[PDB]
Amino acid sequence: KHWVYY
Amino acid sequence: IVCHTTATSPISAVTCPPGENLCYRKMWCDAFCSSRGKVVELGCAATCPSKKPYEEVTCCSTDKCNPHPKQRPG
Repeated sequence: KHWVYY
Repeated sequence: IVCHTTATSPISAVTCPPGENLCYRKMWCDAFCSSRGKVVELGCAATCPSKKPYEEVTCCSTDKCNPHPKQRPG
């Protein structure tokens, strides 16, 4: 459970 | 794993309950190779193998280390 950041 | 944790954190120094003994910087595209963005997935990781889906992975131990952007020499 981890997020993409741009 | 107290680095650039995106496990319920905006790129924040949190020891992630989701994941293992590595700090991420799992980065690739880079214009998201279409209409502009930098796909950096910050995944608390077990190992970064030589034989990987070829992305620029700063697979660090702990203590901040490995941020989102292009880790580019000045």
